[PDB]
Amino acid sequence: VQISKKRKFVADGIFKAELNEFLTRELAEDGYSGVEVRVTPTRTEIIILATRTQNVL
Amino acid sequence: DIKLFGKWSTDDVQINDISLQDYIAVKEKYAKYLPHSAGRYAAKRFRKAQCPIVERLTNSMMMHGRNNGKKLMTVRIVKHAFEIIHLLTGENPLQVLVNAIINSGPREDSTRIGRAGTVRRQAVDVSPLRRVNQAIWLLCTGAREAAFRNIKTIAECLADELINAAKGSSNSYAIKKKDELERVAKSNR
Amino acid sequence: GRVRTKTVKKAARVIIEKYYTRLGNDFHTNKRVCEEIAIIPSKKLRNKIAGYVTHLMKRIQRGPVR
Amino acid sequence: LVIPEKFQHILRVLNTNIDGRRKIAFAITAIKGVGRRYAHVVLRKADIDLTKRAGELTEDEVERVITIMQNPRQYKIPDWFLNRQKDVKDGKYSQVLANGLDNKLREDLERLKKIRAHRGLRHFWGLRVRGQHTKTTGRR
Amino acid sequence: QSVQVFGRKKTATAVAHCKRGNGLIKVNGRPLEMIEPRTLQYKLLEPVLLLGKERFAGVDIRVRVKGGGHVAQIYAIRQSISKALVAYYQKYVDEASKKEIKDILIQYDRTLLVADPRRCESKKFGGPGARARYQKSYR
Amino acid sequence: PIKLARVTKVLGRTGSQGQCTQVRVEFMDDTSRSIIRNVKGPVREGDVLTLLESEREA
Amino acid sequence: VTVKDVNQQEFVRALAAFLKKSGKLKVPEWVDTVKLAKHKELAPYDENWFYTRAASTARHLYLRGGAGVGSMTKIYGGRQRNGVMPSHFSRGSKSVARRVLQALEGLKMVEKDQDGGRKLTPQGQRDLDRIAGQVAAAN
Amino acid sequence: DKLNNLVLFDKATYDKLCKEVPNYKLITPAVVSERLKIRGSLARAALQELLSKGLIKLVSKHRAQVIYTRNT
Amino acid sequence: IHRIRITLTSRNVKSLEKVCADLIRGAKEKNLKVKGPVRMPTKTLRITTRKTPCGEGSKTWDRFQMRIHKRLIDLHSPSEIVKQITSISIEPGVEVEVTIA
RNA sequence: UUCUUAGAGGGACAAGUGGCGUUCAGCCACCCGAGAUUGAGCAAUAACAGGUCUGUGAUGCCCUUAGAUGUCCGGGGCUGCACGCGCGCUACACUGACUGGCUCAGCGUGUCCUACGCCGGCAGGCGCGGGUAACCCGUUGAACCCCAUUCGUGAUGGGGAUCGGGGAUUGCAAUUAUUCCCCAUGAACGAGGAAUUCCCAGUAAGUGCGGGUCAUAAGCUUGCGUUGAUUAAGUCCCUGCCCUUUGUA
Repeated sequence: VQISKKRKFVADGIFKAELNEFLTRELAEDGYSGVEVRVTPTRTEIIILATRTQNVL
Repeated sequence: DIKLFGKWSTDDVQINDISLQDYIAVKEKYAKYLPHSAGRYAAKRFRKAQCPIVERLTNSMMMHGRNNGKKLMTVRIVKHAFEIIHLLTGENPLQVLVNAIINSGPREDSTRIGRAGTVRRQAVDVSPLRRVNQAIWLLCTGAREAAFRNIKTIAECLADELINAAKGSSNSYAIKKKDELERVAKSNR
Repeated sequence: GRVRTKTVKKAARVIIEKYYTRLGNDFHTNKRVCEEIAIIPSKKLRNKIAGYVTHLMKRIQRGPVR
Repeated sequence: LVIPEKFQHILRVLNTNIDGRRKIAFAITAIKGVGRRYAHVVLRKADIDLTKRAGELTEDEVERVITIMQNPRQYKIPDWFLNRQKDVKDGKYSQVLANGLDNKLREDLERLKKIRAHRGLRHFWGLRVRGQHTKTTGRR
Repeated sequence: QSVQVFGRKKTATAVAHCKRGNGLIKVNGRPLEMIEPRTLQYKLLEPVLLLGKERFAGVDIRVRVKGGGHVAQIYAIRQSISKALVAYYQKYVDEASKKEIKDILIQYDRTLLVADPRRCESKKFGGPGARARYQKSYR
Repeated sequence: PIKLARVTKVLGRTGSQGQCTQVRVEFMDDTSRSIIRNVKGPVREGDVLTLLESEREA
Repeated sequence: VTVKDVNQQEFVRALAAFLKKSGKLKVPEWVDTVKLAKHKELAPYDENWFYTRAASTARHLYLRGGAGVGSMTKIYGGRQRNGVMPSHFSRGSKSVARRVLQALEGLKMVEKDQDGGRKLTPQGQRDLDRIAGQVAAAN
Repeated sequence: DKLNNLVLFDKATYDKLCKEVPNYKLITPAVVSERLKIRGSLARAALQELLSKGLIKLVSKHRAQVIYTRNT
Repeated sequence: IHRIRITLTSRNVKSLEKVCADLIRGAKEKNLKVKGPVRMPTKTLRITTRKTPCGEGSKTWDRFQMRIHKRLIDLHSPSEIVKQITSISIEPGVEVEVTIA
């Protein structure tokens, strides 16, 4: 069964927030600037913007 | 033609004093079927001068905590009061109302110049609007207060008050208070 | 009360001394030309400038504005 | 409307002084153990006209009102109206009137004080027994 | 052959449908005289008394009211009726007749044609209402 | 001798809390008779006062 | 002449008088004892309240269709006064509404809906519109 | 002070009502109860009975205020 | 091919209006029967909480709004064409849900 | 597509007219108009030895660390009452209570919101449906108010505190009574001394409804409509504020 539009848009909000908090505490040393999440039913992509990518790879 | 409650005419009514002749609205072009207008007459200054005097009465009727927004009932209180007035005296109630407001208005008031605790007042003149304001306020407080805890209803109490006030009877609360305010102005001068 | 700020004043002035020949006395024409003339941030700001431009264009005929 | 010929000014029923002046339905509320609800149903069940003033009731009518007030169960008054529904001792349904209600109350208070139940102790000390805050309020 | 206009007061809305006929006057399928707040019955009779029944002769209006409260509905319906008539006497009669109606209606009370714009003001934290604040105790 | 007076101009607002207002009044019985008076409540040009004491000053 | 064309106050009294005169309305055993809601302090004064309630119920069901026991409980709701606690909206008695609808079903005036609620029967619509006829005729 | 008003009519008040009420400028439950020292219910009942006979006219009926008057 | 509907839901208005307009003009040029944007009531999520962590201040309150704008576009077109027209239109900050019958 | 939802774009600028203004910035009045001041959010520089380590896996020192200040399980307490203060709710009635009839909302929430049918006076008990929601609850048949009835200045059919019995719902568990219902009991209170708060128009106030707490749940706060005023368009007198002169130990 599927959840409401209201709960769904909230859930995506918490997902974004928690992912950011995790990424900050992990990649702080490699100057993690921000994240961008695009979602497709085939596969959802997460794009990390950081100062020195050579290191975070 | 236009008649108040479709049964009281506004042509046979007559104003006495010229001072209030442009500060009591009830006339040809201010003739309304009901007091209830729901206008913006308290929007800016000197706009309530153009409010029908019957509306000013029924507005100043719904005063104390329990009847603050109970206009629909003050309109029927004024309707019953007007019928009682006509039954008692015989002539147009609007004339009795105008006569009551003409008599009840204090002509010379007292203003506070000095310190708090001590009493020191200068006697001053009263504006025609302020005369109309205090007259209505005093009439309603007299009605209200007189009928608070006794059997006679607000309608016949308001009628009794306006009968007394219109013919300048000492029994009227509004006349007593006017007399006292002018006597205090007379005491100061 | 309502006083025209340095922003609308400065803008209105430079508009006059650039496009004097384009403007006239009518508010709505000045309002419409002010859109084409300047890249302006919002409608209110444009309305206020158009209004004060109208106000200046009145007194320019009366005498030379400083 | 009409002049009363024998207006019984004071009624002496169930060791109580009933004022005939008040209307019968509210007149009998003066009896302890009878409210503005139980009085109504009692009169309706005896099919008396409630409009009548308490002073102008005949001997048989007031005697019927007494006997129907004493034994309600016989006259099809429901179980959920009775003041005493399940009596702690004998476990029967009854309506207790003035002297009976006072006696039953002091007996129930005595019964609670006998066993040393919290409510009994809170009653014996003259405190609240429904678990209100007794700090800020409830003075004297 | 017909026109349809709305009268609005606070959150009350009364839509009057005006067509040709035998001077029929119905609001939510009920006559004006049978409207519940009878104390203000005259407020509904305002537009028909001011103009006169003769103008309503060749006009059937059907009013439907939704939202608001009782007196707000009364002001919505009494506004809607007058706006419907002037709209009909604009579209299917000379402009002179519309002016001859409009001037009388405006001259009596401007509320009959122009809507009272004010609405119930938003409430703020720190008080019970929109302006009033809770009691502030020093010691 | 209770006599009426027209209000021509409002001079200014006076009193400890500006509760009063100072006005120059032209009488009704005499055309050209100006006097300065202090009056309680709201006033404007044209308003007529009923002066009980017509000799005092402000 | 229709129910909407007459006064809705007098109509109920007329219909109640008709429902009394019929003498085939199954009144419960507990009419003399029971209140009419959670929030009423006393029993209703009038002895024939069931007939007035039945009349009211029929009139409500005439005005709109698909009204269940819950809706009828929502109709005859009022203001519960809670002593020192502030007053809240309380609903009517479910049993009285159910027994009234059962009793009116008994007359074949109202029948159950395929959708789920209860609608007035053509026999009902006849009776109600007839009562309106003579209520109008009495002026 | 305490107002001991009469629940039911006595002969001295009842004959006084049937003679004198019938002709007052204003007719109502309040003034009748006040003047004759009657209870509110009996005074309200008396006016209804006088209207049934047809000595007094009903001017306007309402919940709060019922106004009566003499004829001619 | 029967009655596919497309539910576009977003928090931004501009992006939602742009993408929905593109889907419409993309469908219109192919000569397909399209029922236009059905704008439903905007869902406003309100949270009102005290500003302070501790609770000593003048009892100030934040007012957090969250807007949800929902558009319905309806097509009478084959599923093969519906799949590719729904496939081409992707945007970060809009959710699309397609339903048939 | 008028009403309903809501995207784009229009619309108001002291623009037009008349006065007053070193004819400058601008001010007051008036016409035409839906409107000629709508209500908020955001808010600098420089500081409080302001509050919070009991929001945190934000945190330095210190105190304890295995008969612990860790953690968990049973109880009890946080509510304990000769008294003094601070927000409040219900009232003191007749412009009012009670009984019946009539007729209108808006914000917004539901994986727990609830229609419909049956049984019980009522709280509620069963059965079977709709809704992850402009779809079902719901045309959100709300209360004051409106129209009839009874009451009659009586601590009264005002007021419902305190107390006795019963009968239900949560929950593992209800006693120091969780809420809820019924019958009974019927206290102070007749408008409040010195003192003192809040407020300018859809405002004050009356009046209900939804959200947050929420297994059970509003006398609280946070929102929403509904009915809807009196008085003022001013002043620096009180209490403070901003700028400028001075005076200072």
